[PDB]
Amino acid sequence: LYFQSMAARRALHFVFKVGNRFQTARFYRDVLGMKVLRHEEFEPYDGKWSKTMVGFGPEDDHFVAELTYNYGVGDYKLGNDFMGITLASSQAVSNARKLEWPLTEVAEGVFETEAPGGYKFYLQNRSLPQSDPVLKVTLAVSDLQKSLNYWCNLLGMKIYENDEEKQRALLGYADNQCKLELQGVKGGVDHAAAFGRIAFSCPQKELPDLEDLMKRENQKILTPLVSLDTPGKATVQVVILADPDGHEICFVGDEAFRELSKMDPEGSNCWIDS
Repeated sequence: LYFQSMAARRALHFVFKVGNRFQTARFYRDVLGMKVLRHEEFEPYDGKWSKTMVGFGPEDDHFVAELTYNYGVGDYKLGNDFMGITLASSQAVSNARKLEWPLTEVAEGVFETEAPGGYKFYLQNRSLPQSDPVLKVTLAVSDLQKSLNYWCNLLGMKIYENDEEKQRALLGYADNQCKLELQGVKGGVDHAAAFGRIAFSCPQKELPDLEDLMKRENQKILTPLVSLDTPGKATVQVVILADPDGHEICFVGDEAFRELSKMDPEGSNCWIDS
């Protein structure tokens, strides 16, 4: 009935598959200027793995990167599904130049770089005091109208920009949150092996409403309501969806997620090269 219309929605993070942890530490810490917020070790990949949340500040008020490492997996073929994270940091641009991390000005004051694995980061050469540098995540879509119907009419995001000519829309749950940019492409959306997942929270009571809505609307549920455990921390509940182009989406219950996502004060000891 009302899942599409509730106010309490928050963009959390994007999940990246990491093959090369040492170069990844160099990129996120020394180029971007991000820090480790929390790091956890867990005992289509079956073995040991680790999750490192990295960003510009606590997950309560920042959009962060979830870095996933599967022990024994050194490479993930990157498709054309993820088109970049855009952040405002002249310092990151300065860091790249000082470290000779390759970068290219691709639009006025916007410098394109790649994280290890090939994931695009667009660094706007400016500083925004008080606020999260992370501005948007861009994903490729095959049919923008279909994607808008799903992200706006079902998931309830609002439209900030809609450029019909360029087949590009900018969506968000609030003015102060990271935005999701949908960019129409020709040739199909290929997720290959490095595909990620974008996560949002909502009150836990609404998770079954989300599932009901997606069933009613004949949309894909990858994982029905399930509880996930993290050693020594709070158990959370998630529903995992796929959007019309197969992009993975996690909705997590916000109250438990806030307990889980407390920022660790000793995070920096957790970089692999520390």
